[PDB]
Amino acid sequence: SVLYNFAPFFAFKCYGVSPTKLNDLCFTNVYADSFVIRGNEVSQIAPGQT
Amino acid sequence: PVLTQPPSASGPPGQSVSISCSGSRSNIGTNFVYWYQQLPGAAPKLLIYKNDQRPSGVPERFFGSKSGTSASLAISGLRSEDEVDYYCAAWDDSLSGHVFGAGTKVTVLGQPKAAPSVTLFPPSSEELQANKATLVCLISDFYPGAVTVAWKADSSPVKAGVETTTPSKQSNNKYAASSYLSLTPEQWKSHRSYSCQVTHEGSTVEKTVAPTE
Amino acid sequence: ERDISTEIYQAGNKPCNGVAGVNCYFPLQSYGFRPTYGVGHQPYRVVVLS
Amino acid sequence: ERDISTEIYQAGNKPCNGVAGVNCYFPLQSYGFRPTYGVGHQPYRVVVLS
Amino acid sequence: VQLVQSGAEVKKPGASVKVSCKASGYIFSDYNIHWVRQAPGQGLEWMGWISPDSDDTNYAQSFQGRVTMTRDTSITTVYMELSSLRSDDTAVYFCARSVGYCSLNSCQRWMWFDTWGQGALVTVSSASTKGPSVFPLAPSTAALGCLVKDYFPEPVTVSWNSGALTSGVHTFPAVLQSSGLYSLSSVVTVPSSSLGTQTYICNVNHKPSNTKVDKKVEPKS
Repeated sequence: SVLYNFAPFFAFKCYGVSPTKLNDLCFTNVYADSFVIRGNEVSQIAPGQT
Repeated sequence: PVLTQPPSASGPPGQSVSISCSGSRSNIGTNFVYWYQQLPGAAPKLLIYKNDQRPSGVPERFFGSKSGTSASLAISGLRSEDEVDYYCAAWDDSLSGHVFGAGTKVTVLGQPKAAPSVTLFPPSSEELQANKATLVCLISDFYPGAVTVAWKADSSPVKAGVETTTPSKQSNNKYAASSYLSLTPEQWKSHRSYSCQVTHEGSTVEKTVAPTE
Repeated sequence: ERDISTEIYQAGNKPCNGVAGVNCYFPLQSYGFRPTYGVGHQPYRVVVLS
Repeated sequence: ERDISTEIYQAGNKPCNGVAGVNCYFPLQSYGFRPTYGVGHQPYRVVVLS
Repeated sequence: VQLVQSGAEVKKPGASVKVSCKASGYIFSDYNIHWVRQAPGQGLEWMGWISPDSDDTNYAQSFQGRVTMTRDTSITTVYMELSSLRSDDTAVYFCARSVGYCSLNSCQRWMWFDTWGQGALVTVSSASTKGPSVFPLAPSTAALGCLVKDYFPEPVTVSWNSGALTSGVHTFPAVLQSSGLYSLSSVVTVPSSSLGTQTYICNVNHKPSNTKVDKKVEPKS
């Protein structure tokens, strides 16, 4: 819920597990990292794309 | 109905120019919006499809995006080929038909004011022998188009069936207009003088031609 | 059951009744059927019989 | 995985271990943060979850 | 690939035009042709799309019976009939080769137009039928023009003395009036060395009429 009270995002485009059922799907390990890059290559952060 | 676009979203070179594509609730917001490229006086072509990628031969610098009710296209840097037209196309379920843009022209930051050269040409002797008198006068080499043509025949300004056209574009980035009439010969012989009034910015240029020249 | 859905399914907190793109997607996606694909990506026509 | 660079990248056959040249450019290129470019050219804050 | 088609000239309203965007350079079993006119100044008016396998065609909500699309297999073209033409949609028609084949009305979400063929200038208004007429223009250095009146169909080819002596020609637009006729003009920027000693000849060649006319300038002072 902390990933939603920070205004409408620019793009929530992602491919994977749906975020609506992550409250009950317990996981083993998870890592996070952030960076700043040009907006012409932000839609190119996706699995299976160069 | 038709999509809402600015008439002329121009921009000086050296920075970025942004153009918006705003439609309606069912036009843009539930269907993917498109961007098309058209050369001046030529067939159009696709510019962005699906708002995230581009075809081969399209430069990487060009980029588009969507927000939920309007579309944004971002470009940076203008050259001699960047005065082309940009259209935005979308589709909806209410009308079940493709709706294009309204038309936006971008220009760089164009000649300054000048003085037109009026060329009053009398009808030839062949025309006067055919029971007619074509009273014509022409202008050339002026920029931009602000000439307000008028008639002053020194006795009475009368207009009937004129042929007046807007200043079009020449091959040397100049303008030229026309104001013709196939007048009766007795009306032209009834006037002892003729000079069409051509005025641009205040510094008017006038030429007169006698009936006997 | 038979379902014919034309509205936008919501996947966040804001009501996606007619607005999509920021956190909600169109539920209908067309199939990618290319003849140059592999054997496992060919359109098979299937009938039921009960 | 991640790699860092201290030496100057070489694009040919030239000794460049701290000196520039016709092909020994720096491995980092200028980007610039100016609020006069486009919306797409504006920087974006992106975070990835693994 | 190419999408070449025939060209129709100006005609009186109350008829039917006929052009055929030929599907050449590709196999015509996996594409669709979308039709849209480009009016000068204002926006685009989209008509519909056809199907190769079938006449399965979808029409717009503005025009229903005034435009009709039919196809053929052996010649591999498309035939249109535009009944009851009006003088308010003078626009050029484009055929576009779009990927994707759909027959339902809920398909238009993932296809786009790749290649746009060159258009056929088509326009609605009445017109004269006879050939042109070249009238001389007296000079006012001094420059003399070449007046052309009542030429149809557009365009025409202008040759100054059949290309033997030309210098500094000028291009002028066509004036607009309610009579339905159009006029053309062309003046040369010649010096005062050739004013009465050497005459200037302007000729206009017209292909539908297959005839030519000549002028005779008579300067006076």
